[PDB]
Amino acid sequence: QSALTQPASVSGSPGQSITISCTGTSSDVGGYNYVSWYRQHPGEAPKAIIFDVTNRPSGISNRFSGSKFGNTASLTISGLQAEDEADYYCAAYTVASTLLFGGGTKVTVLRQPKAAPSVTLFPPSSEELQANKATLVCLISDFYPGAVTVAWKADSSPVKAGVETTTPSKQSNNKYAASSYLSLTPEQWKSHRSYSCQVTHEGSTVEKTVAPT
Amino acid sequence: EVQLVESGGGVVQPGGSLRLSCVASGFSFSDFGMNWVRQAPGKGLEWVAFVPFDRRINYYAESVRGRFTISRDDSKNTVFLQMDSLRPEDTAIYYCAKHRSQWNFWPREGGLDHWGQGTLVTVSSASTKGPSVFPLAPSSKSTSGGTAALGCLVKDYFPEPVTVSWNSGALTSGVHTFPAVLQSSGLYSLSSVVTVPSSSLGTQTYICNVNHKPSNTKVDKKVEP
Repeated sequence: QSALTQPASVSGSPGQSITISCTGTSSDVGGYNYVSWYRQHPGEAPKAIIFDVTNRPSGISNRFSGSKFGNTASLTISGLQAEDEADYYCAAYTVASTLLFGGGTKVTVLRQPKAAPSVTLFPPSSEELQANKATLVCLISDFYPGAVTVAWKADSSPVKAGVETTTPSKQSNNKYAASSYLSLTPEQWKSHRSYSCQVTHEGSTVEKTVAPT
Repeated sequence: EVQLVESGGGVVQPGGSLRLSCVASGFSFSDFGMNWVRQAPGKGLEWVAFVPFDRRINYYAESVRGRFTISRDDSKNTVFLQMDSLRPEDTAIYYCAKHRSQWNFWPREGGLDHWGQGTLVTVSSASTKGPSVFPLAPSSKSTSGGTAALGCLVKDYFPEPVTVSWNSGALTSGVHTFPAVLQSSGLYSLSSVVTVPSSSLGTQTYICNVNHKPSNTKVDKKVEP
């Protein structure tokens, strides 16, 4: 029941062509030609843009085209225009007679230089520890395009429990901000040597680390 | 044109039940299979359920099977989604969506050609609550280029929003109040930071003024090294 695999972020300058991949398995994308694509603008409902791999509904610009080979379907958007900036989802019929959506891709139409995130990581406060709680605060700002993935480490090992991460929010400078929070018990905090917040943006990771006092 | 109108959304306690409706118009309803697809706040689309043309087998995502039931009333051009044993993770906008191809028994040919605007289902026991505010002290870890970042962590409030000022609004430059995270409990948390000259830390007082109008709670907290 895992989503079909799409890239988090695909971007291009106005006028360029971009392609979004959608990788399933022989149980779905590679099993049938019933692959569809949907465009969703923020605050709005999804709209069908491609169906049965290659077909465009009427009203849909012919700058959009769909294809598929093996377990991967692709949406191509040529002559990128401002209005194309949106989230895009693929979906495929499956061998279980269900319809399964991909994880979605944010398409950015680049209108300023790409900018890696600024990451600031705060340890639990002595006040919070006395309340018998502990929160690590990873603040991520001024990044563009507006998509990041966040991972946390206790010492050198990943931790997934107790993580909550916001979706990126557009700032007044048209870059993006996000936050991630790791909840621990005070004893967890104090036992380990350090914790780390790792933020990946456009394939590159910036890391920050804090330690108990 | 095709119109799909969802209703029935609202706030429900975990373990509770809710029935959604989708009223369709602008096409021959009884000829098409219908779907529910949901979307958690800021997350992706998740297909939920399909009801075929003409009373065959209903199909469901594993995530909801055994708790949700889809059905239709062709005389009323209505699709229903009965939701039982609701969980916080069921919180989402629920969309009604028509299948493109006529008379299909599965959510197969043609994909989902038309969608409603959705109805919000919130599964939560949260109730009005002011935040707990904790300082985020400046230190060497949050200091670069002779500029120190300090902040306030505004935990566990409901509903949105909180506002944060610094020094009663006199400090505005370098202020950043981040968007809130929604916790599994149904409560929110956010942080506000301000960047200041690291040389002023011993001489200047920095206070975050947290205002949570929905609970009528105000907190002023000094933040220092």
